[PDB]
Amino acid sequence: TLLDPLANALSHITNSERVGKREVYIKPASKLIGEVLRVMQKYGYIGEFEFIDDGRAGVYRVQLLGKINKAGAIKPRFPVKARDYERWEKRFLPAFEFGILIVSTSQGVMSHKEAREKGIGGRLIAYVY
Amino acid sequence: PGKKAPNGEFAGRKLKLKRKKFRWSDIRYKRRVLRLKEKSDPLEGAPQARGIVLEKIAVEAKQPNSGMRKAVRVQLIKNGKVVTAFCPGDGAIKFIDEHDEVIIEGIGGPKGGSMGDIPGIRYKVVKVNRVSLKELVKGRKEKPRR
Amino acid sequence: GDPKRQRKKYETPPHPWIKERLDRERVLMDKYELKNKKELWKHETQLKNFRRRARRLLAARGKQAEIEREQLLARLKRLGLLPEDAVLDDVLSLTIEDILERRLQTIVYKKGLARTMRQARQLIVHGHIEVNGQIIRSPSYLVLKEEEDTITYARTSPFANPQHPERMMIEKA
Amino acid sequence: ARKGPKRHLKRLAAPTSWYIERKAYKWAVRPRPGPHNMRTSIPLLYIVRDYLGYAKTAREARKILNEGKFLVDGRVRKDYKFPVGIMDVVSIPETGEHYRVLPNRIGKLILHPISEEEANIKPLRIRNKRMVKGAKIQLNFHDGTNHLIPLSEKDNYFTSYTVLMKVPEREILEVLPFEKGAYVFVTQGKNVARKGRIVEIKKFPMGWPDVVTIEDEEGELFDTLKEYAFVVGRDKPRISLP
Amino acid sequence: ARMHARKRGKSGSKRPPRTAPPIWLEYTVEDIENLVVKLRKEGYSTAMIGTILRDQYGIPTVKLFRDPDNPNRKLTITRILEKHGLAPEIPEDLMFLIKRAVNLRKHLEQHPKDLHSMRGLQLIESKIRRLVKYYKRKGKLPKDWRYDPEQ
Amino acid sequence: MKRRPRKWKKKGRMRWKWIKKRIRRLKRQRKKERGL
Amino acid sequence: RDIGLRIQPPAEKCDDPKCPWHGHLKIHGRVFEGIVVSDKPRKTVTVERQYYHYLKKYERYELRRSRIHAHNPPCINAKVGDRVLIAETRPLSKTKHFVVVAVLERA
Amino acid sequence: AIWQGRSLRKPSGGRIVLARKKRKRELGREPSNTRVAEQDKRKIIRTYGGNKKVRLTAAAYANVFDKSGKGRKVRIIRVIENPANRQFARRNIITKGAIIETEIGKAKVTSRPGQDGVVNAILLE
RNA sequence: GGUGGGGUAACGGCCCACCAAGCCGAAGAUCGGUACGGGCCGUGAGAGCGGGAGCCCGGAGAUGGACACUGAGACACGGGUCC
RNA sequence: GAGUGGUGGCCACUAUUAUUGGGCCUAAAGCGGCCGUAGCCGGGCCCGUAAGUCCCUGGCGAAAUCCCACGGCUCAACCGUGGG
RNA sequence: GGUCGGGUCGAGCCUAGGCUCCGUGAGGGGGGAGAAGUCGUAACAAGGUAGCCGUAGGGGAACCUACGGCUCGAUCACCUCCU
Ligand SMILES: [Mg+2]
Ligand SMILES: [Mg+2]
Ligand SMILES: [Mg+2]
Ligand SMILES: [Mg+2]
Ligand SMILES: [Mg+2]
Ligand SMILES: [Mg+2]
Ligand SMILES: [Mg+2]
Ligand SMILES: [Mg+2]
Ligand SMILES: [Mg+2]
Ligand SMILES: [Mg+2]
Ligand SMILES: [Mg+2]
Ligand SMILES: [Mg+2]
Ligand SMILES: [Mg+2]
Ligand SMILES: [Mg+2]
Ligand SMILES: [Mg+2]
Ligand SMILES: [Mg+2]
Ligand SMILES: [Mg+2]
Ligand SMILES: [Mg+2]
Ligand SMILES: [Mg+2]
Ligand SMILES: [Mg+2]
Ligand SMILES: [Mg+2]
Ligand SMILES: [Mg+2]
Ligand SMILES: [Zn+2]
Repeated sequence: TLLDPLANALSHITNSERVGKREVYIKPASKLIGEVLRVMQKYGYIGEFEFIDDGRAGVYRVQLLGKINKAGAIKPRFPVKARDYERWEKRFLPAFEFGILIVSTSQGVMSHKEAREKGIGGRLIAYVY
Repeated sequence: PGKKAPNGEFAGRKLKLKRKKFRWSDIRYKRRVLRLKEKSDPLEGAPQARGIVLEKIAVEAKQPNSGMRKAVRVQLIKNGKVVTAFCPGDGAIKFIDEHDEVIIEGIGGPKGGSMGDIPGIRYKVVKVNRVSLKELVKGRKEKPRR
Repeated sequence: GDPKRQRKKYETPPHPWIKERLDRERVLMDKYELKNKKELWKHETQLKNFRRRARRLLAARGKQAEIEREQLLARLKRLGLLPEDAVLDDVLSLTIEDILERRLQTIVYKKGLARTMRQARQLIVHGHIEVNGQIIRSPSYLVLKEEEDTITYARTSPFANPQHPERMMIEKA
Repeated sequence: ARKGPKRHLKRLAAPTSWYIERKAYKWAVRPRPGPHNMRTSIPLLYIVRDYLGYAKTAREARKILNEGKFLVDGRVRKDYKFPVGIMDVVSIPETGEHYRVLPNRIGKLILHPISEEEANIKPLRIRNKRMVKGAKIQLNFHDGTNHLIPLSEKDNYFTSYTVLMKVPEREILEVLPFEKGAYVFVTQGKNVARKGRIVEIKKFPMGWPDVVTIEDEEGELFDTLKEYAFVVGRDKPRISLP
Repeated sequence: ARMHARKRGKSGSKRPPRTAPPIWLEYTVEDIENLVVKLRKEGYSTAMIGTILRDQYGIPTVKLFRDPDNPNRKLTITRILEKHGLAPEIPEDLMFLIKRAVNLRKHLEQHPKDLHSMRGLQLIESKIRRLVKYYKRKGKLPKDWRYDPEQ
Repeated sequence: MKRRPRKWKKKGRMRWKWIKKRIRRLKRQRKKERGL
Repeated sequence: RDIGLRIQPPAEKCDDPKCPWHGHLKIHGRVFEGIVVSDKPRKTVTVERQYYHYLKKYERYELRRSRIHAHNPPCINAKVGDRVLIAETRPLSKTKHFVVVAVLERA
Repeated sequence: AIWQGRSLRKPSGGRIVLARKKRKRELGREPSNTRVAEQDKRKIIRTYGGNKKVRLTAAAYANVFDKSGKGRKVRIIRVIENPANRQFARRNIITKGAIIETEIGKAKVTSRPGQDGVVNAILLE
């Protein structure tokens, strides 16, 4: 059965970009998927996106631009401290400032660069580069 | 086969038990922890041992080699067990006599065992009546008491 | 547990017989007249340790990291291996030849107190060289920049006489 | 100790507040029981031999002590094992010098020079207080000593107050209360040897100790345990401190 | 997929997303409650009442009106029946499954060698026990309630 | 017995079915003598 | 009355000398919260508390449980299934070193 | 002889293997079975740290107290009952909690005669 | 586990008298194997894997098994008793 | 190179124990098939709590041992004073 | 300090019962190397009766036969189903 809406969305996006699709539909929507999409848009990995209302949990329509090498969820959602980001960067990223780790903090969802500037930790939930 | 399991955040106990269970399939780990080598070693964990020669023999080399390898039967002082030991060198068997005492050590093959074209022999002679056998075979020294 | 054991200050090669490394090290040994491989290896290790400290300090941040960062630079310029306006990245361009040029044997030969490297080694070992008023008999001693120019013949040495036969032959070069 | 009290002390296991070379010898002086505790004092031999340098060996340090040349809180001390601790006064009259024993910024004991006049007074923090036979009050101080007061005075003394005492006569001359606006000097912990004024006091249930907030001169606020805060003045220090 | 047979059938209803009742529907809430009560008194299941209301009276589901009592929720057939005291004592799906199991057990008393049908009884009783666990968790069944075929 | 399908291959060995029969014949003799 | 806990006293009184509210028993040390899982012995209960332990090599957690035997005063009379607060005390039997001081949520 | 150190059993029921000899500071002593007699008899025990205990072995008198705070020294007739042990009353053994009969009536003992050396009782109405 | 005592420097099934049926266990009881614990030490890019004689802190023992006297402190390696 | 060889042990080599990070059609390896208990893993929205989790600050985790700068033995090994 | 009575604790010793371990041991049984003393030719090509799995019976020995199964089976003719 379905266990993880966010993992399905990111695997779907990475499959679609590899064959040159220009847009995708993320079928079970949720607020967390929306926050992740906002962060992805801020750094230029996707274009415009919009919420579409069924009678169900909603749908997201997303525009792709061919700027994603890879994107995926992080399971389990490891806790991380405010001065410990480097080893996770070496685990998931290809060079010292290449890409973003997406972090859930008690101040919201944000990239690991913004959280490191604020001086806070949180829970890792995704990577994109 | 699906995804490797368990991956969950709160599944530490099962993951640890899985790793412990399949570690017993590694023969290196099992032999060390159960101390199997110690249970059957005639040298009792030592790097060298002393014994008394009971007779001289010769062992045929394995195919497709040909030749006779000279060895001795040795009774160890510490526990009385009898083992076969090789005598390295050209003409080395002539420096050995019955009732002489020797010092033996491992022959140096794979897995701490035998080597070359003589399986079945695990040891080699290093000293004879407390004189280095290598010297005797070369010269430079004489075997005492005739 | 176990009490402390004193450990070697140099590292050995991972494989004893590699042709290219053997050729390179033979050239260095001939040029600087070192006595054995371990001596050379000692200096190599010193260099490695410097680089390992720079690699760790580049990827660090905080308050103790800065103090360590400036201490590394200060020590390197005190030994004379970097100029006064160098930065941390310059640590990564140091070569083994930079360190060997700081040996007291090399510096005694460079200043013109001996005619050959071998003669400089014998002068050091026999006690004919003073460094800032002190006699030192170790040819591998690394000379600080602040004392480099106060390096002369010992005031009690036979060579501290411009009419000595062996000194005139040294001066003829 | 399999069967009895320990009487020896290895150098490597000596207290961390002493200035002592820990690898030069095998043994250190095991201090005698006395006024302070082990963490806040040091044997007198290390003051005579190691700190001041008036003697080179233990044998001639003992001859100096036996002739009566050193005074601690106004009294002659001859025992080379005698513990000398926080806020004591060390006096040498044949040379005319006086010191107060105080902890460092790193927690180590040092000697602070003082005037001859200030050497007559010792501040004592009130550690405990009790009723005693005849219905009188006994005050128990931080250095282990005791004093008696009549029942009519019971409202002028409470725990954590400081009393300035004239030594060696042991006569009270001033009581300094523990309250907001008082001047304090920290004696233990991470913020040791810092000083300032009291801002707030906090308490907790089930016997956890109480904590104080202190403002320093440059205007910074820091916390410490209440029992680590030693009152030394009203709004200015009454003793000389570094 | 199907709980036991692992098939992946997809047939079902496709409800459009809407908030209000359509303009062409003239019935009010009171008429709808009266119709629901009348049909229940005629002896129909809750699923059957909705089928009749859709097919014959042109009423797409009663879950298009707000509850006149509680504005926090919409109307359902079971809620309407509860408001009048005609709601089922046992949940209907459990009741239908139990009824299927009783008929099958007397068939098996006369056909002891019909093993393929016996596995069907085993699967049905697995479904019944799943449902009783859920309903006891929610409080719709008493804590002492037990399922016993000999009853 | 446990399954070892590699033993059924014929290169350099006799047929496993008859090896199995021989093993079972040997095990019967041991069990009879264990009863006496 | 207060015993340093900061919690309301029980409804009625008792005569147990081992009661911290109405007798001579003193409490000092740790205070734990838990669930009763047994009440068969006279004036004794078993209290269980759950916690997570971190496994460094596997960077994951496992669940562990701590079981403690505590004295049950008659004025409180805790039963199986409810949440209790317990406080450390001087040895009372071979296995009993705590006392129940309050029921937080009756089962 | 009499050891008061630790149980040789775990609460699970498993056995414990001792890892050291018995220490002197862990030992007990024989109980004092304080009897009723015509004359008194007590002894003095040197205890840990060089302290003392007064152990009463035979008692002839008691100090009897009322609810008003007045005490009287009277002689003991016998032990009527003792809930500590089922046969102490037959043997006239006195402990804390025993019921004794005196010339002024029954009383309940409030002292520990094996530890304190005297018999103190409260008069029962 | 409870109630009433004894004993101890002191709390305690530490030991007794009386009343109950409790207590531990597949999240591994019980039993068996091996072993003094820690600070630390060897190795490896790290994650890890292996060891824990020598120095410091804690524990235990004085041919094996039992038991006492003196003393603030011992059931005492250069003190006492039995086998 | 005043050392250099032999024998035995542990780590590495080894992603031949695999959390990071391995395999199971034909090479070692998916229970003959299925139902289900504990455990692990679990769909969307709103309100509350604050156990997990993150940040700040009090009290602790002896010394020796480890890293850095400076100083004392000719330099070093070693030893001291400060920072970690 | 000797002698006697009573209570209680107790290493050791004796007898019997049950398990456990090391040392020899007549006789019996397969396993591994050696190199050939011997009888046959079962597997590899359609290996000259395709091979193999499960169960059962028979035979100097590899093996043979019966029922159900697999292709990890060659050749020719015909038929069926696809691209
Ligand atoms: Mg050790
Ligand atoms: Mg001793
Ligand atoms: Mg307290
Ligand atoms: Mg008592
Ligand atoms: Mg041992
Ligand atoms: Mg260990
Ligand atoms: Mg030793
Ligand atoms: Mg001996
Ligand atoms: Mg593999
Ligand atoms: Mg296979
Ligand atoms: Mg299968
Ligand atoms: Mg299932
Ligand atoms: Mg969810
Ligand atoms: Mg918290
Ligand atoms: Mg430390
Ligand atoms: Mg110097
Ligand atoms: Mg230096
Ligand atoms: Mg040092
Ligand atoms: Mg054939
Ligand atoms: Mg044929
Ligand atoms: Mg054939
Ligand atoms: Mg036949
Ligand atoms: Zn109560």
